[PDB]
Amino acid sequence: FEIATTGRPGPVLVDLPKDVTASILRESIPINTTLPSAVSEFTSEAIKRAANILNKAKKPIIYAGAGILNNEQGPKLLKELADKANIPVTTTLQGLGAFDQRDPKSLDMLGMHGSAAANTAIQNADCIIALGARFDDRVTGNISKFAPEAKLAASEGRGGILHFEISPKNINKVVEATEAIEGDVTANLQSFIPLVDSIENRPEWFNKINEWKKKYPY
Amino acid sequence: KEQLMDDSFIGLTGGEIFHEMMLRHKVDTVFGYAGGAILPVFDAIYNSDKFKFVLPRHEQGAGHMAEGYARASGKPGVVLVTSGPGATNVITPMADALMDGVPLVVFSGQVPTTAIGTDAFQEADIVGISRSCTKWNVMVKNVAELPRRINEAFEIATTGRPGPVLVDLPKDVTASILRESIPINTTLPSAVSEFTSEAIKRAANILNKAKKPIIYAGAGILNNEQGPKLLKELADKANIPVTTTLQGLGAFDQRDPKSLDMLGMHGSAAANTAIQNADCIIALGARFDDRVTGNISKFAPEAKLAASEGRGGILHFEISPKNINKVVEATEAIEGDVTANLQSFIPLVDSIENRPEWFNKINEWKKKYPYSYQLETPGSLIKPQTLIKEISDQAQTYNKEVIVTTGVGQHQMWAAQHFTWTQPRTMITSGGLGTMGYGLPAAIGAQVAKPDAIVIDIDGDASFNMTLTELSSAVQAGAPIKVCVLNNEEQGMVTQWQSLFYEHRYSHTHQSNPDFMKLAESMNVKGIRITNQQELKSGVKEFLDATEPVLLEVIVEKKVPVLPMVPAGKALDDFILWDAEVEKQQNDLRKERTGGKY
Amino acid sequence: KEQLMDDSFIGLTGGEIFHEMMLRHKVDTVFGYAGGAILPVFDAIYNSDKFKFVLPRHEQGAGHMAEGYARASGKPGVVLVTSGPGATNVITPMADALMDGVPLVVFSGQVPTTAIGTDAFQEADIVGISRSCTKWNVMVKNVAELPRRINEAFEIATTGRPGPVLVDLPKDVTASILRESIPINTTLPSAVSEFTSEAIKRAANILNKAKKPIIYAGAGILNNEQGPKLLKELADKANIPVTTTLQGLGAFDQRDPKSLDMLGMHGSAAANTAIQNADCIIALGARFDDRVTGNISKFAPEAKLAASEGRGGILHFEISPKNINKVVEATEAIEGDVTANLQSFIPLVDSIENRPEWFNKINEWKKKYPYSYQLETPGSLIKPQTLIKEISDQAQTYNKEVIVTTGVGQHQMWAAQHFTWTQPRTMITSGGLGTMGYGLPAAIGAQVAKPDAIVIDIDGDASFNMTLTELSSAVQAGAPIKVCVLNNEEQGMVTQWQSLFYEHRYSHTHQSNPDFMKLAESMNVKGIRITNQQELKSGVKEFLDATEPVLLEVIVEKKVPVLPMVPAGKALDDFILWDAEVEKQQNDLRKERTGGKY
Ligand SMILES: Cc1cc2nc3c(=O)[nH]c(=O)nc-3n(C[C@H](O)[C@H](O)[C@H](O)COP(=O)(O)OP(=O)(O)OC[C@H]3O[C@@H](n4cnc5c(N)ncnc54)[C@H](O)[C@@H]3O)c2cc1C
Ligand SMILES: Cc1cc2nc3c(=O)[nH]c(=O)nc-3n(C[C@H](O)[C@H](O)[C@H](O)COP(=O)(O)OP(=O)(O)OC[C@H]3O[C@@H](n4cnc5c(N)ncnc54)[C@H](O)[C@@H]3O)c2cc1C
Ligand SMILES: Cc1cc2nc3c(=O)[nH]c(=O)nc-3n(C[C@H](O)[C@H](O)[C@H](O)COP(=O)(O)OP(=O)(O)OC[C@H]3O[C@@H](n4cnc5c(N)ncnc54)[C@H](O)[C@@H]3O)c2cc1C
Ligand SMILES: Cc1ncc(Cn2c(C)c(CCOP(=O)(O)OP(=O)(O)O)sc2=O)c(N)n1
Ligand SMILES: Cc1ncc(Cn2c(C)c(CCOP(=O)(O)OP(=O)(O)O)sc2=O)c(N)n1
Ligand SMILES: COC(=O)c1ccccc1S(=O)(=O)NC(=O)Nc1nc(C)cc(C)n1
Ligand SMILES: COC(=O)c1ccccc1S(=O)(=O)NC(=O)Nc1nc(C)cc(C)n1
Ligand SMILES: [K+]
Ligand SMILES: [K+]
Ligand SMILES: [Mg+2]
Ligand SMILES: [Mg+2]
Repeated sequence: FEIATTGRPGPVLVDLPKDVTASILRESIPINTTLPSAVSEFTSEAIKRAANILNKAKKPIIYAGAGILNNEQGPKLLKELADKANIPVTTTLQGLGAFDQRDPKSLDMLGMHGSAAANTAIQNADCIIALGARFDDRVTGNISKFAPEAKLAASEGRGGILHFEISPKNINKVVEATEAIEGDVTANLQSFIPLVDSIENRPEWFNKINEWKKKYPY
Repeated sequence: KEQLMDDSFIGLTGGEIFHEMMLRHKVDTVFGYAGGAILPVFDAIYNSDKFKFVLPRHEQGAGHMAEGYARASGKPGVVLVTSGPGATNVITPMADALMDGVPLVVFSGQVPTTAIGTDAFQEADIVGISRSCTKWNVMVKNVAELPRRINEAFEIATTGRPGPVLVDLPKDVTASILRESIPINTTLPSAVSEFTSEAIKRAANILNKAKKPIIYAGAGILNNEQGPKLLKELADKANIPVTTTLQGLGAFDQRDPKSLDMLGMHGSAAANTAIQNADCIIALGARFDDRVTGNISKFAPEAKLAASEGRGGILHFEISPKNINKVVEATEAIEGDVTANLQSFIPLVDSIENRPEWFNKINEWKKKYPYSYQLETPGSLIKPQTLIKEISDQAQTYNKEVIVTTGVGQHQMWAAQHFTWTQPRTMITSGGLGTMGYGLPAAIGAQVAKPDAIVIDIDGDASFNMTLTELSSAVQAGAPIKVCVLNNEEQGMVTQWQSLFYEHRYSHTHQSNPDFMKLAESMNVKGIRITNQQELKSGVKEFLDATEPVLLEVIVEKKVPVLPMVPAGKALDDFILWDAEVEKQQNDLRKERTGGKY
Repeated sequence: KEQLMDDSFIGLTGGEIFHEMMLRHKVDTVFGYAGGAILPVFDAIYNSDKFKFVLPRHEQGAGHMAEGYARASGKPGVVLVTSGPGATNVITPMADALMDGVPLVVFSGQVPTTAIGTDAFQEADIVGISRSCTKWNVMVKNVAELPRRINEAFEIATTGRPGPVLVDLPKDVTASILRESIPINTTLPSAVSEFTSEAIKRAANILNKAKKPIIYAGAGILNNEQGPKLLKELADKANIPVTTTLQGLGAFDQRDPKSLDMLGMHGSAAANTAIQNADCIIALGARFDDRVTGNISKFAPEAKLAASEGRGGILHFEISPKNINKVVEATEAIEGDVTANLQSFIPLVDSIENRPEWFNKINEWKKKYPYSYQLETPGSLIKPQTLIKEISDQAQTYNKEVIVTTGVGQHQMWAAQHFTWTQPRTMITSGGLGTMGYGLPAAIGAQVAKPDAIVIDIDGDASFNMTLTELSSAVQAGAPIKVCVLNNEEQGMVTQWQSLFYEHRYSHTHQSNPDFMKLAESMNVKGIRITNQQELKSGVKEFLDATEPVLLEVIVEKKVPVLPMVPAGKALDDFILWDAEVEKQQNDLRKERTGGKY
């Protein structure tokens, strides 16, 4: 139960021999086995650096996935970040419902069969905030051609990819993260958001986004 | 909740937690070798006065030392090595320990978790590689679970059939500091079933019918201090002859009239004859290895007949279910620790005063089947059999325990045959895997375990060559081991098979030897060389009288077969025996075929 | 049908078929050690005049010898060992060969098929154990498929990225006789894609835009005879500076003005600076190992910027898809043999006469970043850096090829730094796994491959201790290797890290050494000891002038760090440089902390 529900959740199997389940316990066992069950300095610095990067961004976008759903406060904090820094939000297939699609900031689903508005936005963003999503090949398109503007921004020290991910295996697996924030995305968002500058308007960026949404309906 | 959680380790590094857990597991000796990945652990144990650290020259040395330590002491042997080549170098000792049931706990450094799976610097997939030669292994993924994994390692290594385990320690884990409380049960080290009780009663009834019983005792009886005592009690009560495996040597006092000595391929023909004719075989902590059974379909004909007629059979006292009914069908299987089960078994066994006919046969067999061989002749080299006898006789006269380790080959078999074995855990030899090079490091480990014992490594020249660098390790560790190299200038065991099966075609079985006396001198070890018969006695005395590490080289006769021998595919009582005339004819044939070269 | 089947092997044993297939694969050397399970093969190769057999003292020796042979010759190194411990003893060399891309074909004896899975005598699950450290392995299950498996082994070992393979040979298979015809294709050994062609054209266009190109060349360029030639042709045509990995040393003539020497953790600060500032990186047969890249996220900032701006980036010529985009994203990946692809690449590359600004910077960097160190002072010990220079200078004056092998540690890095590398396959060192003990057996293997070469093993004292028994093997094989032991009486590389990161707490990093001169004498090897500055020149000359196996011991300064150094986690251009005053302060601090002990 512990392994199944911690880190990235997943399946576990327990094999039960018939003679074991039929047998009777004849001895005492450690009482800790009869019962079910701070942020690192390194991650804290990563978060501060990530905040500074976002505070420079002129064309940010949130790329949110299933990971944000693994905490009850997930969607709430996603919305709080998007509202505070004025950021458009796109989600994966598995992230659908994490963000209210009736919100003007919603770019709908991205990917192979996602909105062309969302796909255009992520290809032109200078800062990508990846929240509990693993850059699957249904989402990225041609990997070498993925997120050109964010990669340029990273190289020029004015943006890049900020990856909030709980599983080390999925950090820098597909694309290089400019800053990797390891751990539960929701918990790390609580530390992240107060370091993020509040922003009232992004006239040019949201002008483009509204234009794209207009020309790319389903 | 506060009662069940422990915060006493908070603030410590993984390395420091390792150190503390060694203490709690009563580890008094660690064998190891440093390296980059394991540095946080080595920093933690820096100048520790809580255990002795033993440094080899090679990690294989550390492994075999820890094995020797484990078998001499009955404690787990602890190994501490670095990542990559440090870890892969312990693979042979791990496989060795698995085959011989040796409790080995190997701690291997590993590259940081962030670098695993990238083909990193000095990264080996040691968990993958060591999977087939460990009871269990694991990679610690965070410092909070490190005490638990250490507990599990020691528990698994020392319970059931003892064996090796490996714990992989990522550098960033051992360097990291515990910031959270952990379950207090993880900070601390650690009735007979109705079914087994009935098996024991049935087994007793079977033995009480037997007219020709025999005890077949192995290494398992040595895994309890009362083992040999209860073995003797059973043998005395029911009046039963006792034979042992190579690994069981010392479990039974061979000076006892009931002793049938060692059985098997190179065991006593008396023992082999007895087991083939017994109507009840009591297997005590032995696994019916193929060196022991001979042709399996032809093994124990009388016991199988007795079983079918409900008047005997095979009674197998075995702790590991995997080895029950693996090779031969047990008439009754008694699962669990053999010593504990013997306590329940013996009071159900009828006391017996005499077995006139059975022991008449056994005494006749012992009389006609001694370990005969061709004695020295005027001008001849020392016979290796005679050398072993000399060492055995002289060693017994000291008021100290005598522990023997060996290499692998003819010298090993001759050591088994011609020593008189009387005490438990005094034969420390590689039997299952049969690793050449085992002798010297095992001796060092045994000597560290038993500082007051005389420790003798009966070694072959080829075997000794494999790991001779560890001589410097003995000196640095202050272990006054006694190495005797039987120098026949050949890989004798292989040449024996080449003589017998390949018409004296000795294919690459003669390695060149260094000057062993100059070698010993270079290693700061005392050197003794015995070259002729007239130096044997005084040379061996100087060897045993030495109070420092000492290397004895003895020039012995070449191309001499180990006999008796049960060739592969033959029944256990279908043996080759020593014959003076046959040996001479063999010498002539070998001389002609090799043009006088051998 | 008769045309497609072959009956010419009918009547032969598996062993004899093995012998024939070695011939057909042009095997001229086998490294191995006998044992029970592999006897049918050894009987078959008995007194063969078709190849040279080399007998070590330990199977690890055989493995590392075969590696040294393979890297000197460009042929696969063939190993022949027995079951159990014979096979498990080759695990470290196999893992070593995998990490360094060495074509190793290991043949291991195995217990009869009838005994497999019974925990038989000397049975190891070597197929299971060696799975993670071989490209491929297999157990031959009948003699009819033996030629096929041998073909597959050699093919897999030598194609793609070269690496080790293991073939398990059950005793009853090799002893059995082929009674049936087999497909004649199994009795015999063995265009660029549209996609790659376009990649090459795109890569050429990218390079033709570059203002600050650099070539990053590795071991892959050595796997084709024309490799170094085409590397030079590219560098000359487009006027490009060249840096190499440790394993690429010798691929480019370091006397060339375009040479930036070695890059990486202990590479030239000039090379490290250049790659961090280059706008186009041409990776030729190199895998971006973590010893080379430094902090990966901070690696090659200018090339990544150039890529994003469409005016440069990383051009990766790599044969193994697994190593493409594994560590860093390639701007263009050119899959296949680098040498073959260079033939298509170069004619598309614009010829360039001058790069004034770029080469001005490079010359400035080379000037300010030599391999500086603290020179000898009156009465001081010989500096290890000076020793390497002396050997390099004197060795170059003979009219023979000079091949260098090393152990692992500081001596290895100093060898890399201070030799002048000019010829392909002259640096034979354990880089990926980093196996101590590699130096001596590798030298023997290289010497057998190249009988007319001067072969020098630059070894550490701790490393040499691991496998020093193989000195007798060199003598028996008639291999006049030259071993130089840099005796600093310490595990120097580890003490460097303990000095730097663990406040001079030297935890078990000082093994006791034997008397190396008496050792050499015991091994029937010439011995030379250099103890002071005044003996350096004449001692090294005697060392190189020797026409027999020779061991040179040199007493060198202790507690001297290898510099430059890029510490773990730091950017490649964030280096520690040698400074005379800092070294003195370090000496004072070390002296105080250790109470004058070190
Ligand atoms: C026919 C078809 C077409 C498809 N096309 C598309 C498409 O066009 N667009 C699209 O989006 N998908 C598409 N997919 C689905 C796609 O294959 C993936 O399943 C999906 O994109 C994955 O979304 P995800 O990364 O959000 O969820 P996941 O695959 O579950 O990844 C979640 C990531 O967040 C991490 N994480 C989990 N919990 C936490 C936590 N508490 N804190 C931090 N991190 C955490 C996980 O480790 C993981 O790395 C398609 C599927 C099919 C069958
Ligand atoms: C060249 C050579 C020749 C050899 N020839 C011979 C020979 O002629 N004769 C010979 O005897 N050996 C010979 N061997 C050794 C042989 O291969 C085996 O190693 C040996 O026979 C095994 O003895 P064993 O069964 O007593 O010990 P093990 O192999 O350790 O088996 C012990 C058994 O007892 C069980 N056990 C362990 N602990 C307990 C416990 N507490 N309670 C109950 N059961 C327990 C174990 O699970 C195991 O099943 C030779 C070896 C070599 C290298
Ligand atoms: C103590 C120590 C310190 C070290 N520090 C350094 C250092 O400072 N600098 C340094 O360079 N090394 C250092 N190393 C060595 C380092 O760990 C690696 O072994 C080395 O850098 C690898 O070099 P390589 O990539 O050229 O060779 P390899 O590891 O063999 O990689 C060769 C690459 O080329 C590919 N390839 C092979 N054949 C072909 C072909 N025909 N065509 C195309 N591609 C091919 C291979 O698939 C592989 O991807 C150190 C080692 C030790 C023990
Ligand atoms: C590491 C290893 N390699 C090979 C073998 C096979 N082998 C070999 C080569 C033996 C010959 C032993 O030679 P020795 O000199 O050490 O002893 P004897 O001459 O007394 O037989 S015994 C034996 O089983 C082995 N057991 N272990
Ligand atoms: C078999 C093995 N064990 C441990 C290590 C770890 N290790 C150790 C213990 C080194 C010290 C080398 O000592 P040396 O005397 O051979 O060379 P230097 O003193 O010149 O460094 S270097 C190194 O990487 C290793 N590389 N290989
Ligand atoms: C063992 O390597 C790794 O574990 C390792 C492997 C890959 C990445 C990072 C590391 S590390 O940074 O965590 N440790 C070292 O690099 N140790 C080390 N390296 C050298 C060259 C010499 C010595 C004494 N130690
Ligand atoms: C290696 O063992 C097996 O392969 C082996 C293993 C299990 C069963 C049968 C065999 S075997 O019959 O086919 N070969 C041998 O028994 N060889 C052998 N044994 C000794 C004791 C000494 C020497 C030199 N060779
Ligand atoms: K005896
Ligand atoms: K150089
Ligand atoms: Mg011998
Ligand atoms: Mg040294």
